[PDB]
Amino acid sequence: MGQVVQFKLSDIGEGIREVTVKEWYVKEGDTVSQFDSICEVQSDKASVTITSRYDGVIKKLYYNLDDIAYVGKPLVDIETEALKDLE
Repeated sequence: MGQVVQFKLSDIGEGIREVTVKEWYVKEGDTVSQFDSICEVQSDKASVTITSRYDGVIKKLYYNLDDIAYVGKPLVDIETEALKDLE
C-alpha cells in the first residue's frame, strides 16, 4: 500500500572500490517481472545479479550500465511483495 522496496548496491564494502552495473532491464516508472531482472553488477571479486521473483513497479533509476554504485545507500525504489531481502 503505498510502499516500495528499494535496492541498494551490495557486494562491496563501505570503503573499498565500488561496482558498476553490467545489465539493466528496467527503467524509471517501469514495471518488473519474475523474468525481467532489475539491475545486475559484476565485480572482479564476485558477480551479483538482482532478480525480481515477482512483478513490481520501478519509479526511478539513477545508476546505469556505466555508473558505479556504493554500499550504504539505496539506488532504486520498486514495489514488490514483502520480501525478506529488505525486509
